[PDB]
Amino acid sequence: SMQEEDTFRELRIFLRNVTHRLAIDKRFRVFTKPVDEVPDYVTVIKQPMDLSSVISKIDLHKYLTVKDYLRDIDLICSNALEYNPDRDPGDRLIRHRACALRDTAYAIIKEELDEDFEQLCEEIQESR
Repeated sequence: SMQEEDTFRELRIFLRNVTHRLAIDKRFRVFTKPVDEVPDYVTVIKQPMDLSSVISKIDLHKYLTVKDYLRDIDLICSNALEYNPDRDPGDRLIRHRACALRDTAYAIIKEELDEDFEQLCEEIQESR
């Protein structure tokens, strides 16, 4: 219905704003674009994810719930932890930023998304 289309549009507006706030944070610059510089990334990481790809998926109407969105934020983080497992400072820096990206996204949603709004999104989606 029109009421349901309005609900998903509000979700997209919310998700674009959260993603923009993550993307302009200097700590998260490494997560803003997809990974020639890294020859072994394409074979190690089966499902690359980054914040520019997340924005594209919002605009393609691929997220109908905040859980769908957070699954892709979690994938950005989990990819980073798996590709950077060593004790070297370069690896530890990216792991710290990846965990901060995940923690920041969850904290923004916890503080700013009404749980009744997320519940409405789920109930529309489970009906489809």
